Parts: sequence; C-alpha cells; structure tokens
Amino acid sequence: FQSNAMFAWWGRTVYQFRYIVIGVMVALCLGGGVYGISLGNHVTQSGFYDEGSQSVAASLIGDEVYGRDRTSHVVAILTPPDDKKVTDKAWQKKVTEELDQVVKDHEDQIVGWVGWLKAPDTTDPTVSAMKTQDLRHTFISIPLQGDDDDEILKNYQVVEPELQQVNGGDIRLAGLNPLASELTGTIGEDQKRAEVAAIPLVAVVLFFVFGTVIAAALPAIIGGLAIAGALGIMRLVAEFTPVHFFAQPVVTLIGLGIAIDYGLFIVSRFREEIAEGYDTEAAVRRTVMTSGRTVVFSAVIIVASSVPLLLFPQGFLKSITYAIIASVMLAAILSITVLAAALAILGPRVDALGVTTLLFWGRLVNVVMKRPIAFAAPILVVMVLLIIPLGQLSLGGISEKYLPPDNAVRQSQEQFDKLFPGFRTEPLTLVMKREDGEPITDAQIADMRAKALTVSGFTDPDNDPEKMWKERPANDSGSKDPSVRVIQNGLENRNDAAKKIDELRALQPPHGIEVFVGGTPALEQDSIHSLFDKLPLMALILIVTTTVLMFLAFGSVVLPIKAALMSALTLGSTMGILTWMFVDGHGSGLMNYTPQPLMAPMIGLIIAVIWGLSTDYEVFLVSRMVEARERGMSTAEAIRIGTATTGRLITGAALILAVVAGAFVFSDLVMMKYLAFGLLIALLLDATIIRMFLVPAVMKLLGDDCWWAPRWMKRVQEKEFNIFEMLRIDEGLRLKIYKDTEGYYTIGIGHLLTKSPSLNAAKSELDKAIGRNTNGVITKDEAEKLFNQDVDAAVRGILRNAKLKPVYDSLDAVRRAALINMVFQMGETGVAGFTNSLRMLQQKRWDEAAVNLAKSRWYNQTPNRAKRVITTFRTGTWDAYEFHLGGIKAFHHHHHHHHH
Ligand SMILES: CCCCCCCCCCCCO[C@@H]1O[C@H](CO)[C@@H](O[C@H]2O[C@H](CO)[C@@H](O)[C@H](O)[C@H]2O)[C@H](O)[C@H]1O
Ligand SMILES: CCCCCCCCCCCCO[C@@H]1O[C@H](CO)[C@@H](O[C@H]2O[C@H](CO)[C@@H](O)[C@H](O)[C@H]2O)[C@H](O)[C@H]1O
Ligand SMILES: CCCCCCCCCCCCO[C@@H]1O[C@H](CO)[C@@H](O[C@H]2O[C@H](CO)[C@@H](O)[C@H](O)[C@H]2O)[C@H](O)[C@H]1O
Ligand SMILES: CCCCCCCCCCCCO[C@@H]1O[C@H](CO)[C@@H](O[C@H]2O[C@H](CO)[C@@H](O)[C@H](O)[C@H]2O)[C@H](O)[C@H]1O
Ligand SMILES: CCCCCCCCCCCCO[C@@H]1O[C@H](CO)[C@@H](O[C@H]2O[C@H](CO)[C@@H](O)[C@H](O)[C@H]2O)[C@H](O)[C@H]1O
Ligand SMILES: CCCCCCCCCCCCO[C@@H]1O[C@H](CO)[C@@H](O[C@H]2O[C@H](CO)[C@@H](O)[C@H](O)[C@H]2O)[C@H](O)[C@H]1O
Ligand SMILES: CC(C)=CCC/C(C)=C/CNCCN[C@H]1[C@@H]2C[C@H]3C[C@@H](C2)C[C@@H]1C3
Ligand SMILES: NC(=O)CN(CC(=O)O)CC(=O)O
Ligand SMILES: NC(=O)CN(CC(=O)O)CC(=O)O
Repeated sequence: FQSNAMFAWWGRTVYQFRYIVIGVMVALCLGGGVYGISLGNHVTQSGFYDEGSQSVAASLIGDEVYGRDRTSHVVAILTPPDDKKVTDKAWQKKVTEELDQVVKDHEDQIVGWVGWLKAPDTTDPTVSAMKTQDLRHTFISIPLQGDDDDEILKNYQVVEPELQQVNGGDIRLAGLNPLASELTGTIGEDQKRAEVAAIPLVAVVLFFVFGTVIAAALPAIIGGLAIAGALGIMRLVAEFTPVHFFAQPVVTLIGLGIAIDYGLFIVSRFREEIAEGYDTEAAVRRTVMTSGRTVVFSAVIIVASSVPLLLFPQGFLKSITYAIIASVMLAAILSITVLAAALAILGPRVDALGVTTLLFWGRLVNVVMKRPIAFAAPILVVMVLLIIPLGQLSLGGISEKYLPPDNAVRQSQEQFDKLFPGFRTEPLTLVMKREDGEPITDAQIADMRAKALTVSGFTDPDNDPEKMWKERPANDSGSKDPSVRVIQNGLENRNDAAKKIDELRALQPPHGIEVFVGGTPALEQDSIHSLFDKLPLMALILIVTTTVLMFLAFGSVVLPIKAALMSALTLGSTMGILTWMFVDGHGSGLMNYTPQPLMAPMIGLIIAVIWGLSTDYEVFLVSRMVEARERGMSTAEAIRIGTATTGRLITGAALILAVVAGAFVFSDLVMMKYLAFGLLIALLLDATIIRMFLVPAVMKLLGDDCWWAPRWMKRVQEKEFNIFEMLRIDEGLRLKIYKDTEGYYTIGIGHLLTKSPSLNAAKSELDKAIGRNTNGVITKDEAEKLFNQDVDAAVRGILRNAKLKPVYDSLDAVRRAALINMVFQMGETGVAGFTNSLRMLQQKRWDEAAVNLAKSRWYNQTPNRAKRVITTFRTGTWDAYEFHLGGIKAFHHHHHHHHH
C-alpha cells in the first residue's frame, strides 16, 4: 500500500511469467485493433450541444411535429457548359434525366430532387429565385433518407460518386452533407499524415536516444499496441454510448506520444540497471519499482485531469474523455506488462543490434539560482501579458470556415450563398406546446407573435411586421399535432443571440402554453452558457485533485501551491496565444486557416489537457529534487540534482510529443490545429521556460521552507537494510538452541555455543552469554546484540590481518558487510586466499571481481549464498537480500563466535 510493495511483487511476477504476459496482452491488443477498425462506421457527429437545454427540447418538439428539414441536406449548383443559359430546353432535359436516374438507382438513400429545373414554367418567386438572373446558374435541393444525421451522411456518401457526375461533372455540391463529409474526412488525412510523417520521425528521434535498433523499436511497438487496443476499447464503448468522430484522432494525437514516452522512460531505466551491474531479472523488478511506479502515477495524474470534463454535458467532451482515459491507462499498463516482459526475455540483447545493421548546463541553473529575480520577474510579467489576449475571445458553432479557405467544398457553399442569397438561414424559433393536449388557436398564435414583436433585432424583408414570425414549414415526416405550433424569425445581427434569446424567454406565454426558444443560435449559445456555467467547479475539482496528489508525491505544503501557480500561468499564457492566433488570426495566412470564433467545448478540453501536461512534467521533475533532499543534499543542490538527470528524458519526451502534435497542426480542421498548437506551445513552454528558468528561480525564494509539512509527512524510516538482516537470511535466526549441519548447539544468527554433546552445557554457555537464566531461549534483541559482538570480533580480526585490512578500508559500508559475510562463512584465512579477487575489489573493479569470485570452489559448494554476496560486490546495494529466493534449509555456525 502506498509503497513499492506491489510494484516489487509485479516487477518479479512479470519477469517470471514473461512469456505468458507478452502473449496474452499482444493477443488482446491485436485482437482489439482488429475489432477496432469498425469504429469508423459506429461514430457520431453529434454531441456539440447541451442535450438538457431548452433549445434542444425545442428542436425535438419542432422536428417531431413539423418534420426535420431536409431541404438543406444537399444543395447542388448546376451550370450549363458552353456559356449556355439554363432556359435551354435541350440542356434542361439531359440534366433532368440524369438526376431522375440517380434518384431511381438510390431510393434507400435519396428522397428526390427539388428545384426550378423541375418546373421552369413556374410563377413562384422563391422557385424562380433558384436561378440567377444571368441565367448561367441554377441550384436544386436533394433531400436524403435517414432518421439521424449520421445515417443521412452515410446515405449521402453512398450516392455522392454518381451524383458528382451529373452535368458533365460541372455540378457543385454544397449544404450540410457535402460539408460534413469533408469535415469528418479530415480524420483520415491526419491519420495518414501521422502514419507517414510522424512515425519515421519518431523512429529517428528514438534511434538518436538509444544507439540501438531493438532498444529504439520497443517504445514504438508499445505505442502501436496502445493505439490498436484503445480503438478496440472505444469500439466496445460505442456498443453502450455514442462515440464522437473526434475521439479517433485523440487516441493517436495524445495516446501515441504518451505511450511511446512511457516506453522510452522504462527501457532507458532498464539499461541503467543493467549498466549498474544488476542481472536481467533484478533489473526488470527495479525498473518496475521505480519507473513503472512513475508511469502508473503519471497515468493517474492524466486521468485525474481528464475526468472533470465529464461535468460537461457535451457528448463530444465525454467521448474524448473516455478516449484519453482508455489511451493513457492502456499505455501505462502496456509499459509495465508487454514491455517489461520483452526486456525480461531480451535482457542485454536490447543492445545487441546497433547502428551497423540497417545502415555545464548544470550551472546554468546556478546562474538563475544566484540570479533568481533576474529571470523570474521578467518572465513572470511576460507570461501575464500573454494572458491579455485571452480577454478577447469569441465563441461560435461549426461552419464551412472550419475548412481552409481554398477548400473546394467550402468555396462551393460560399458560391451558393453568393449566387443565391437569403436561402441560407439561421432563425430563432418559438416552439409552443399546449399542456392540455388541445389544438392551439389562431388567437394564441397572434398573441405570441405580438409579444415577439415586442423584442427588436429581427429581420423584416417584406417590410410588414404582420409577415414576421411566419410559421415553420411542414413535411410528410411531421405529426402535425395541433397542440404544437412553431413560429420563427431571423436576427439582423447574429452577435445579438444570447441577449435576444433571453428576451424571448422573458416573454409571457399565453393561456398555459409552454414556449421553447430554439434555433441554431440558441443551441450554440445554450451550449456556450452550459460550459462556462460549470467551468468553475470543473476548475476547482481539477486544481484540488492535482494539488492533493502533489501533497502525496512531494510531502510539501508549498510546492503543490507553487506548481498550481506554474500551471495556471502556462495555461493562461498558452490560451492567450491561441486566441491571438485563431481569433485575431495571426498566423492565418501562413498556416492557411480562417480567423474565427472558437468552440466552447475545445476550451474545456484544452484546459484539462494543458493542465495535466504541466502537472505531469513538474511532478516528475520536482519529485526527484525531493528525493535528493531526503538523501541529504542542499536546497540549491537538490535542485541541481533534479534538473540534470530528468533533463535528457524530459526533452526526449517533449520532443517526441512535439513531433506527433506537429503532424496535426497541418490538419484542415481548424479546431484540430487549435488543439495541436495548444500542445506544442504549453509543451515548449514547460520544456524550457518553466523547467529550466522559472522553477529553480522560483524555488530559491527560500532554502529549506519549501520542504515542510507537519508530522503528516512521509515516515520513510527506510528499514535501512543492515548487516543483521543480511546474515539473518544466510545463516538463519533462531531464538531457541538448535543443532546445525555439524550437529553443534547454535543459537541466534549462526552463533556457536559449544561443541559439547550436552544440551545443558550449551544452556550453561548461553546463560553466561546473555546474563540470565535463558533455559535455551533468547529474545530477538538478545540475538541481535549477540550477533553484533560477533561482527565486532570479525572486524577486529580483519583489521588485524594485513591481507584483509587494506581491502576492507577501501570498501563502502555495504561491500564491507559482504566481506564480513565471507569471513563469517569460511574464516579470515579462507577469505585471504582470494588474493586476486580482493585486489580487484580494492581497485573498485566490481565486474571483474564478481566474475573471478564465481570461478571459486566456494561458489560451487554454496552457489545461492555466494551469488548473493557477489552481487552485493557488483552493485554495492542490498538488492540481492531485499528480494531473495526462499529455502535456506541448512544452517551452519560461523567463525568469530564471541564469548564472555
Ligand atoms: C484490453 C486491451 C484490448 C482491448 C480489446 C477489447 C475487445 C472488445 C470486446 C470483444 C468483443 C465484444 O463483443 C461485443 O460485446 C457486447 C457485449 O456487451 C455485445 O453487445 C451486446 O450488449 C449491448 C448492451 O446494451 C447491446 O446493446 C448489444 O445489442 C448486444 O449485442 C456485442 O454484440 C459484441 O459484439
Ligand atoms: C456546416 C454549415 C452547413 C451550411 C448549410 C447551408 C445549406 C443551405 C440550404 C439552402 C436551402 C434551400 O432550400 C430551398 O428553400 C425553398 C424555400 O425557401 C424551397 O422552396 C419551397 O418553398 C417555397 C416557398 O417557401 C415554395 O414556393 C416552393 O414550392 C418550395 O419548393 C426550395 O424547394 C428549397 O430547395
Ligand atoms: C473531426 C470530426 C468531428 C466531426 C465534425 C462535425 C461535422 C458535423 C457537423 C457539421 C455541421 C454542424 O452541425 C450543423 O450546423 C449547421 C449550422 O451550424 C446547422 O444548419 C442550420 O443552419 C443552416 C445555415 O447555416 C441552415 O441552412 C440549416 O437549415 C440549419 O439546419 C445544422 O442543423 C447542424 O446539423
Ligand atoms: C501492431 C499493429 C500496429 C498498427 C495497429 C493500429 C490499427 C489502427 C490504425 C488505423 C486506425 C483505424 O483505421 C481507421 O478507420 C477509419 C474507418 O475504417 C478510417 O477513416 C475513415 O473514416 C474516417 C472518419 O470516420 C474518415 O475521416 C475517413 O475519410 C475514412 O477513410 C481511417 O482512415 C483508418 O485509419
Ligand atoms: C476516479 C475514477 C476514474 C475513472 C472513471 C472512468 C470513467 C467512467 C465514468 C462514466 C460515467 C457514466 O456515464 C454515463 O453515461 C453517459 C456517457 O456519455 C453519460 O451521457 C448521458 O448524456 C448523453 C448525451 O450525450 C446520453 O446519450 C446518455 O444516455 C446519458 O447517460 C452520462 O452522463 C453518464 O452518467
Ligand atoms: C483552470 C482555470 C480555469 C479558468 C476559470 C474560468 C472561469 C471564467 C468564467 C468567465 C465567464 C465568461 O462567460 C462567457 O463569456 C463569453 C464572452 O467572453 C460569452 O460569449 C458570448 O459573447 C461572445 C462575444 O460577444 C460571443 O462570441 C459568444 O458567441 C457569446 O456566446 C458567454 O455567453 C459567457 O457565458
Ligand atoms: C490529455 C491530458 C488530459 C493531458 C495531457 C497528457 C500529457 C501529454 C502529459 C504529459 N506527460 C506525458 C508524458 N510524460 C513523460 C513520461 C515519461 C517521463 C516520466 C513522466 C511520464 C514525465 C515525462 C517523462
Ligand atoms: N578468486 C581468486 O582470487 C583466485 N585466485 C587465487 C589467488 O588470487 O591467489 C586465482 C585467480 O585469480 O585466478
Ligand atoms: N541455502 C541453504 O540452505 C544452504 N546454503 C548454504 C548457506 O546458506 O550458507 C547453500 C547455498 O546458499 O548455496
């Protein structure tokens, strides 16, 4: 619990079942990936509104009674080839027959085609308006089949290829479905751009991190298994709840980079351990206990940064939140299962194949350390003046402007609105529902119209307020229930939406009738309102949880307050820049996008994403500084320690992430660029300004005060392993007299009492040793003290031996215990026989000594104990004893049994 206890268990478990683990998980990830390629046909485009808003309710009631509008499904501009005019009866007949053929061949997809071209001899002003007055252009409407927008789009995409060939191909398709097909079509382009531009780029970066093919390929394989598995999970999620189109690229944009970053960290750690002298099995466990632990905790931070998005009612954000959680969790799991097992099978062979086969930063901190205010105050001000273009943001819905200005589908729509003005409308609606269920009378309608005319700001083309707020059209999909009537009118200024909606909702409905104010402006504004109405609580929950987790990771009261400061800074600065780029349009001409109002759900998402990004990177950096301090370093040093060995990893992690996000800034979908850029900025801001400058400078405000909590701080007693626990394993611990392998009476930790066959003689010796009537039984304490005096005796003899005193003096405390261990087992004169091996140890040639000692007869008679001691010589840690193989069936009394 709250301890490496379980990571230690899994670290050794994953090695032991390295074949089973690596087989099952790859099977599941590949199996899921195969199952996850059908996700593309089970995704939705809906989820940008508030399902519980009055505007959505108005739409449901409206569509129920009057029928959903299908006149906007497909709009098609027809233009006669040889500067001919639409009045040409011959041209009229060929095109008409072409249109009838498409409808005849696709009646499951198409309702029919409607337009002036169907009745050129009409007196209808609107129908006659479906042709330009130069008679060079005319448009038709092509209503499609389907009971929801996803089904309708699929029906469009079915008939689109043949529909595009009408009029010799000179037919321009616009409206909802051609635009929706183009907007959702951006997904595949971004995926393919990642698969071709981002993947080899990541491969190169990885190959410049490790000098080896295998070591560089492993993180890439993990990312690929993560994407496959995550998409399979999202496909499973689709069986229960709607999954948005935008969830698929998020898996690749965010999941892939994070997964590879995880793999990079763990493989890198595994190599450290190998180089430190630990064998494969131990290296695997130590990697999981440290890096695996860091990865899992990283996943928790990101999940905790994503969950608050579920407070938002937009299905768009919910799907994405599910996608992030599924990606990050799977990434963390894979890095400590498949990857660990792979390293457990490969071992040092992760560096077997190198480049041949397919072919004082450290004082810079000090500068700012000495000069904290020389760097902090300017940056602290600069990143605030970057927040000032965050006070100038606009919010809108989805339009053709989300596509680049040179996009053919966008331009077709823009030509339609140019050639045929007035046809495209976004009116506010007054949806009236009578509660009794009885018909709504003309008196009640005239009542509502009057109260609507009270509100100003609505269009009036016919210059007569009697012809304002006309009744919504009805089709054959409508129930025509008399208890529901809908009147509607458009705004003169669309930026008056939020205000005019309230005024309409301020009116008083007549005769007990529920009035629902709807329309696309209402849907957008209600969604905008819903998101900022809940943003504070989401922000509170976000900040609190991330701070609470940092209370646990740091053990400080100030540092989490400090990091919150930093994230809120790098957030507001980043979002201020994004607003400067996408709202004000700085960079628009260069990156070929249109300056426009943002989308409110993308703000909630980018807040969570930037926050979790800032928190995760600072936790890893700071947590280590903390470890150095506990290790005994100085405030200024602990910081130096921290920054320097997180350095190469953080930059290597930020870079790979930047590559992936960099592939997505080229997306034709403008909100995708907004997201990908938000990544790059906050990433760059943390990999440099925050980490290398602000943090250390804003860590010097004080020496020893940032580390402070009451006695509600980590105990970290550390059960500092000692020589007592060491030989307790090798020689046993018995509190009652027993016979060892030679049949001699022994007690405690291998302490010979006597060679007499008499038990009472041994009890005699024990009573004189402990200083009381023991009756053959001692306490653990008495055994420990007894053991100590034996250790002192062994040391005195070692220091008395001229063959052992030099090597003993040269050794660290841990390796000294290993030498004492040998003296206990075979005696000083025995240990002094290893003249060459002792010389190697004295020269700190750990590997050579370890190799040489294994060739001994001592290793032959007692391999398990010898390997334990030898490993201790190789690494200089207690690792060989803190985790050892069970058994130890034979106990034997040691040399240097001290007597009173
Ligand atoms: C772990 C890493 C890799 C992840 C890989 C994930 C594998 C995905 C699961 C394997 C395939 C599951 O198969 C799928 O399961 C669900 C069970 O609820 C079934 O779905 C069933 O339950 C839902 C519950 O409302 C019903 O709406 C549905 O009509 C019904 O058929 C699917 O018909 C089946 O096709
Ligand atoms: C992502 C952004 C999406 C952008 C969406 C842009 C789509 C624009 C859709 C334009 C809709 C044009 O739809 C067109 O409207 C007129 C009415 O106004 C219809 O005309 C219909 O109503 C008129 C009178 O109101 C009747 O006299 C006529 O008999 C009838 O056909 C046309 O049959 C239809 O083709
Ligand atoms: C990256 C993949 C993620 C998927 C991206 C989303 C693509 C699908 C949504 C594109 C269109 C947005 O959703 C759509 O917006 C337009 C206006 O905003 C609405 O269209 C409304 O306004 C237009 C004029 O502007 C009217 O002609 C039309 O009668 C009316 O319905 C649609 O009712 C709504 O369905
Ligand atoms: C060890 C294996 C390593 C690789 C494993 C990863 C497998 C998954 C990678 C590809 C993601 C799934 O496959 C993906 O599915 C959808 C539908 O099938 C495709 O995309 C399709 O629908 C999307 C939106 O729904 C459209 O934008 C696109 O025009 C269309 O082609 C993607 O272009 C394809 O990339
Ligand atoms: C601390 C633990 C961290 C790990 C948490 C893992 C995440 C799992 C939490 C799922 C929350 C429950 O998910 C529940 O179903 C859907 C999912 O969109 C939500 O969606 C709700 O509104 C949508 C509109 O889009 C409806 O289609 C849906 O019928 C409705 O349930 C609910 O508001 C939510 O209550
Ligand atoms: C992690 C920290 C998180 C930060 C905490 C965030 C709390 C900030 C709450 C501010 C509330 C802003 O409130 C919101 O402002 C914008 C304008 O700016 C309004 O938006 C309205 O005005 C703008 C400009 O005229 C229009 O483009 C937009 O279509 C319209 O809806 C919203 O209707 C309103 O709800
Ligand atoms: C998607 C939402 C809600 C937030 C963004 C999620 C993102 C990118 C966090 C940044 N952190 C991911 C990789 N971080 C890397 C990992 C390896 C190593 C040690 C840890 C873990 C810290 C660094 C260096
Ligand atoms: N482990 C040892 O020192 C064995 N030595 C024995 C010695 O140094 O006297 C022989 C050797 O190094 O080959
Ligand atoms: N492990 C035992 O029971 C006996 N041991 C001997 C010992 O621990 O001293 C054999 C060995 O370690 O190879």
